[PDB]
Amino acid sequence: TQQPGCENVCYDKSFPISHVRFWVLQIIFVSVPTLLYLAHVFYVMRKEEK
Amino acid sequence: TQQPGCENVCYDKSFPISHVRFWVLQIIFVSVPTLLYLAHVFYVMRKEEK
Repeated sequence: TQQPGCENVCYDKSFPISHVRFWVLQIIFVSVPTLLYLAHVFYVMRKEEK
Repeated sequence: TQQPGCENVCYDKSFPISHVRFWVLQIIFVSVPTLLYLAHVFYVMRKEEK
């Protein structure tokens, strides 16, 4: 097309969110509960020590 | 502007009819009655001859 700004809106509509950033968000969300549990177990060990 | 076709419509709106063509139409319209009268007088002379 020759329409100014058509490429921007068409890319935006085609890709509401990039796949790579979506996957980064997914892996972060998957990892968060594991880190929470690990730190909770660390605090449990701190309780055990005292 | 960068909009395709904007120049065409803007020129069309700015100049509904060119001044030169408008003046040509005006002079033709002014001349027509004179030519009609001249040819009518020519026919009147043809009547006079016969």
